Amino acid sequence: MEVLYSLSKTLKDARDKIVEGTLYSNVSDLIQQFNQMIVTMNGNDFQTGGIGNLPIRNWTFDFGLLGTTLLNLDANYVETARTTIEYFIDFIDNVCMDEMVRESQRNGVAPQSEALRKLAGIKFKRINFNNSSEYIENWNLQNRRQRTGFVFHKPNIFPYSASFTLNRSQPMHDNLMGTMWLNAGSEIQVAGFDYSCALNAPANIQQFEHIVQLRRALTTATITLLPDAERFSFPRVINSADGATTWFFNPIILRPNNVEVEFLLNGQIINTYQARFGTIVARNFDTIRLSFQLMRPPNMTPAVNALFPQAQPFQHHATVGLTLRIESAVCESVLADANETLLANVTAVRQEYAIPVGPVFPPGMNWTELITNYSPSREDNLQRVFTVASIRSMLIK
Amino acid sequence: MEVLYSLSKTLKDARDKIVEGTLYSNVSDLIQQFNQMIVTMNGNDFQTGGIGNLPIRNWTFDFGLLGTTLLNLDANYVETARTTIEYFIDFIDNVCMDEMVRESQRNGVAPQSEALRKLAGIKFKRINFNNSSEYIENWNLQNRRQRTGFVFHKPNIFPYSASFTLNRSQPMHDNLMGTMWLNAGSEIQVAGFDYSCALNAPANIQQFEHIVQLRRALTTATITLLPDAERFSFPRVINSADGATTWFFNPIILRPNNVEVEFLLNGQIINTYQARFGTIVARNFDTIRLSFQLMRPPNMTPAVNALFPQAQPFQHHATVGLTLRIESAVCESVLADANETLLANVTAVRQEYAIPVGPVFPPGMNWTELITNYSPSREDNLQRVFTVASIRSMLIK
Amino acid sequence: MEVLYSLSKTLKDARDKIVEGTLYSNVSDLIQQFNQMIVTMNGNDFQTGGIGNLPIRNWTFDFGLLGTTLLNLDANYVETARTTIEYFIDFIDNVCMDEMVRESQRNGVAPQSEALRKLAGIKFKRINFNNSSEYIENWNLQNRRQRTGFVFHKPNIFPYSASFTLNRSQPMHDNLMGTMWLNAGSEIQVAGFDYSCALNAPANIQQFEHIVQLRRALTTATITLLPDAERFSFPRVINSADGATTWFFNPIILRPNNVEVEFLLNGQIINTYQARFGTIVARNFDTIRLSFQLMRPPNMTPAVNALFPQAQPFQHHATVGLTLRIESAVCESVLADANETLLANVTAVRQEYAIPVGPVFPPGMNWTELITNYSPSREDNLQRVFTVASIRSMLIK
Amino acid sequence: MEVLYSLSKTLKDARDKIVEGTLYSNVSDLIQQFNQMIVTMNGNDFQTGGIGNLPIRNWTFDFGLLGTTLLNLDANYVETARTTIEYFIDFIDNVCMDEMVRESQRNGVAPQSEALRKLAGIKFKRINFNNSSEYIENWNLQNRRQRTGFVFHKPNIFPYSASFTLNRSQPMHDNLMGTMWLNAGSEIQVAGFDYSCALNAPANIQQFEHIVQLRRALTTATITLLPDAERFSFPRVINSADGATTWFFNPIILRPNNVEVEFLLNGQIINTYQARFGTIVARNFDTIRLSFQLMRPPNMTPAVNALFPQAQPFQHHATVGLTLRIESAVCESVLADANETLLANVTAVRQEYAIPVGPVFPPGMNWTELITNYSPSREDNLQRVFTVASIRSMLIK
Amino acid sequence: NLNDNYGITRTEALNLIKSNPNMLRNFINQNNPIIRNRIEQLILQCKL
Repeated sequence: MEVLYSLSKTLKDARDKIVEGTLYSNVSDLIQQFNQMIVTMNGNDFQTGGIGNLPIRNWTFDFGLLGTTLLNLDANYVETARTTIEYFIDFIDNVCMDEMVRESQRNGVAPQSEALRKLAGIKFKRINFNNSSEYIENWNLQNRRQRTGFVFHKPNIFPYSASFTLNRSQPMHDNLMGTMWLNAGSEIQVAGFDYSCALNAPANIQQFEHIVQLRRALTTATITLLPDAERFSFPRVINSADGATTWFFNPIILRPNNVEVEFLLNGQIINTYQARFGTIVARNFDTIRLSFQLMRPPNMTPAVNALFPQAQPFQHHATVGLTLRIESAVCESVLADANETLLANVTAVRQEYAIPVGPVFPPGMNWTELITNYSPSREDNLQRVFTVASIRSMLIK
Repeated sequence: MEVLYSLSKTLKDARDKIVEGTLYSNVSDLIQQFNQMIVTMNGNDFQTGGIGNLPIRNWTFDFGLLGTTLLNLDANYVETARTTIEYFIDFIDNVCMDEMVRESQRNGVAPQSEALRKLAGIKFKRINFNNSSEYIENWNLQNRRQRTGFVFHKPNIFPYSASFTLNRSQPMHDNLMGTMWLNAGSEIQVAGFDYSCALNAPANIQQFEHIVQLRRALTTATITLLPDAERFSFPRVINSADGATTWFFNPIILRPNNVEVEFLLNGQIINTYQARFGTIVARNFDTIRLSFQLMRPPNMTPAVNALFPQAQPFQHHATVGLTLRIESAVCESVLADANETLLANVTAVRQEYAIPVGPVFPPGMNWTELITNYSPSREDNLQRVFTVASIRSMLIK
Repeated sequence: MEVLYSLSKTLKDARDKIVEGTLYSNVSDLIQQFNQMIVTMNGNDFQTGGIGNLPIRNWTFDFGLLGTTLLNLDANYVETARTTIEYFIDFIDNVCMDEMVRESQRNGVAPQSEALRKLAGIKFKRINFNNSSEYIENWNLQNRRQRTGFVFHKPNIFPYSASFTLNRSQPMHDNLMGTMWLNAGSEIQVAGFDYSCALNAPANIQQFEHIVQLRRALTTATITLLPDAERFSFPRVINSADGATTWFFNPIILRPNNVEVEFLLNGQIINTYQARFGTIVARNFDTIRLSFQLMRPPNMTPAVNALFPQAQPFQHHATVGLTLRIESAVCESVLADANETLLANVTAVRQEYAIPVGPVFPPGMNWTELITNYSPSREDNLQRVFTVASIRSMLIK
Repeated sequence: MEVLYSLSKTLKDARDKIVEGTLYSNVSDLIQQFNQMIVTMNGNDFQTGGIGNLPIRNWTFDFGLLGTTLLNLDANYVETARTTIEYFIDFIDNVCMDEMVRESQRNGVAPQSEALRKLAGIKFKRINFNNSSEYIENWNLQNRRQRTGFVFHKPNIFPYSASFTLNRSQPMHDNLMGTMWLNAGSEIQVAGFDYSCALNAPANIQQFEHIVQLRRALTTATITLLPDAERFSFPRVINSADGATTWFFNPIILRPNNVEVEFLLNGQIINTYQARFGTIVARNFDTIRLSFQLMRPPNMTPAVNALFPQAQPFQHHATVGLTLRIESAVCESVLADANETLLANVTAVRQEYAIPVGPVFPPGMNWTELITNYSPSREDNLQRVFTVASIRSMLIK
Repeated sequence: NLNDNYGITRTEALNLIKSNPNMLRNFINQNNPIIRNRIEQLILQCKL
């Protein structure tokens, strides 16, 4: 697999550096690398495909070396190099495509794709050129077992989940109290709502708490925290928990007061922020506690007084909310993002050829079900396929 | 780790073959391989332990080679040998304990316990003696990955589970119908029952079914299928499913007629045996679907007639049972047995030193919980510790 | 067949002993044997299959000898070893399957499977390596008789037969007396019942006797004898002898008094035990005579007196039972066990390919019918296929 | 006796390895060993038998050595080798029988059967070949001061005993409380019972306890623990303890709540498991202490209420049980098994020739009374006869 | 069950799949237990 990445790297460098008019001084080491690669790959026969509708393809390499005599590259050199390079790029593209479509319940990180298995032998170890990209670097580290880190922008650590709990319920759903939340992508939108606006609560302060469990610990994460959760701040009709009836939610957005966010790693306090909105940092954390309070206003103009009575109906429904974006983070295990395209590449390659639903992944490689159960076997296989997709992106888009 | 097995094998052969009076032709090759072990283990210092109560101990190797000129072993030869082999066996035993106790979640197959990590190095490749034991050769096949197979006498594949389902129920629990089963070790005892004796069932036939999902598919298994499950053939009182009340039932055992046993592999009907008791065999199966019927007896002696009335009371309750013993099987993944002492050795080594609960294994290695959820990382760690326990049991019984 | 076993043994020992870094002194003899195997099999053509769905295949051998100028084996040696040994293992697997799927009513010992028949020539005796396994050793001894014996753990020598006889009976089945039994696998469970509790028997003692006729003599057997046949100690309703009606059965378990167990060979008593339970032995026995008695208890507490009246009704029926497990034994002929998977392998190989039922074995290798009718031709064919499966299991699992 | 195991080892190896067509390199060292054995045994008059019905036999050896000038074994070679090997096998058989049929109160590990004394002589130490089998391995390790171990599958540690202790009784036997138990083989089956269903018990929870006292310690034992001991879950008519009257027993089986199992070595709690059925482990234990509670169900359907009244009659007796099977264990002292066949072998050899009842073993070698009192001298003699039985079984079956 | 235990030819298997009375009656004439048991099961299912 390191050899596969080296193949992709040398092909990309060849296609970017063997161009008309460039000096040999700029491509001498590249020509040496490419010649070593040619000498190694000559006289071999790889087979690729045979899973799903990805077609069988046989690759045979008999390509002559590249010249090492010209002071300054000219045309003909470029066309010879190119007629080699297109064949090699097609080979590597098909190898990566066939690798991304195979799983393994046991020994995930090891290669699949008998072509790639052959590449993983002792013969092809002389192709090792450079291991510079983030994914190959972390792959090398894990094989060299030690700390790994993937930096993400908007990591979708949070499986999609829209749901609510009620700490006070009636069959008529006239006087409720509780919390609602949407975790999605890198967003937590939580809203604590009371219909009585904390009439009988201790000191007219109603406490709300929401615990979110990341499936993998994030690290050095910039998080933007704002009040007034948007999605739960307008009229709504929500079905009851069992789905029998439906109830009405008619917000009036009080301030969230003395809020408190705790970022926790393995059940202990790692960071705490009280009444501190804007940009914050979570040093290293695996769970989030968002604890806030709906505090009744003691002073009211007649408008607010009419809004919040002491009586039975409770027409308008007090609530507060928090919005929490993970703008960026660092994770030890590979995850999908909004910047990278690796999940898109792997999912597209599976969908294009209609691979049968495999042993380990969920059907369709949907990220919500993939991440809600993110077992170590899935993590191994996911790192493998993501690394292969990143290798492929060096040549094919 | 193959190096560790080779060390165990060569030390065992030294303990066995190097005995007073034996011909030197019997042990020439063994002595040569022993000298290779000594010389290749010279100078390399090892550290073992430091987890739980297992004490940190340091090993250093500076030993002289066993003589070769002697044409017949005598007291001096064997006693110098035994002085060396005692220390070597102690080292191997501590390494095996240490690798048992430690655990990992990613890359479970690879070694832990830096003693074994260093042994996996390339310098210690010249100790590889031969890999003949079933566990070590399955390990070698997995490393060289191919189709591994373990022959298990009475595997405890089934999680412990005693329970029931009521397809007809009411708070008086006076007229019930349903199934009730025990799965334990290698035994499935399943009994369907009905209080009305299929009075109002169509054709006086009450169908019963039971689906038992193994976690790993057993290959070439021999199964003893008998009627009239024992544990569900005596009168007993059972707590309700809710756990509020308790209901009594008084079995009358009946012939289970047109019984069928299907053996499935991912919804793939692989074997079917209809009305055939005694020993049977399954080629390959991951689920067992038992089915049977309670047929009301069309002709009735007055005793049985009074026993089964058409009115409501139903003071005796008709039942039909089945008993399924997996006497032997072949499984790709490692499992505990009634014939093997690997789980016991690993658990004893963990308990004797009171290792803290790992990130992977369940607390105390309770087999029921370990096998209820038997994910591939857990399987990999289980195979590693089982193979280390085979290596240890070769010497320290 | 000795040649076939020698092939399997040398391939197994090659796969095990020829590993990286092993001294050539460890494997010199094995390499010599392997080279003899190569030279003997070289320049030949075998054909395997053509029955059922087992498809025809053709094997051709042109392999080079393994090197010998190496003091310590390295990786590049084991790769040539792979390329040879994998092909050889596949060839052996298909030969063994082909031999298992065939039959012959006459001269069944001589090999079927023209591939194996060719292997049984004169050019291939030079491959004979060593016949260490129990099955191959007994094959040699039987083919030139010395006294032989396979040691079996819990051998299923009985055929599955559960039934009952009534020494006394009525059309209304109010007052019965007789015996019931279940012989299954290595378990005999026999319960003699009397509905009058031996009220009118001579001296209030009723005598029960059960005869079990082994299909083949067992030697040095270990037998666990206990009282209280489990299967016949709960209420039942049983279809009558004619099948017209069903009769109720309601045990009350008295102990069996002066129980005698006689192990006989060819009509003469070899062993006899009286009131002995727990483990016992049977030297060399072909039949078991279990005699026991139902003695009406002289002194009777009010409860038991209420149980047993002197009038006809007899709501409760006295019974006394025995259980008998042949834990292990030694049989001159071959039988299935609970520790060995030979029968499972044979049946699975026949089932996967759907072989037409041949002259000798019953449909689907039904072990119950096969042991019920165990004529010498059937025995010889069974021994052949079992030893072939033993050979196959050394390499394929 | 090491010499005897050496003779048996080399003779089994000769019957195996020396066959037609084998290379001479396959058997060079074995032929050297055989020649050494022949030269040492030539011109030595041995005598065997002379006890019971074992006939006196005289053995003399003048045999030629096995030749070597060939380069691949042929038919004639194996003919002469067979002529020698059959005689030697007969000699070993007779020596083993003679040694098994003897005993000694003083110095039971020393060899009886003067042939074996002569073998123990200084001259014959030249024959000592190797010590590979488990039994001879343990024999050497205990002849020296080391720790031995025998792995057993279902060891019959328990001497057979079925009985009961009544903690409350009276002549009508209409209100009893106590426990019944059957220890047999590797099974414990203990059922506590109470006729009042813990009506008057303190907090309606009757505590039953049963302590089982092994005769020898066990190590790393897998134990299948299940509830609802089967064989005491159905009506019985049990004689009184003294044997005067007979009392009726009529179970209704509850569940044993808060079961606790303590495995104790020397009276200290080595292991403890609470309410954890299924497979468990005991790393070291000389006693097993089971303690379970019959709790009267607080809530109750009318049917169970009818079963259990507050008054005296008590026509149904509430019972709770536990089954505990030692599936596979390890012990420092030899025992009989379900797997091994040494007790049967020695007993058969003794009673075939009708050896007189000796001083140390019981009459007829019944395991129950052999293990009910298992003194050190009896242990030594049992170990000697068992190892010699293994020596015999290496050849003769 | 029937194909696995009693090895059947392509023609007989295809006709049994097609529910051909010719091969069904042929098998009952052979009197094999699997078919006998199934036909008896159906006749029992006709109990009303």
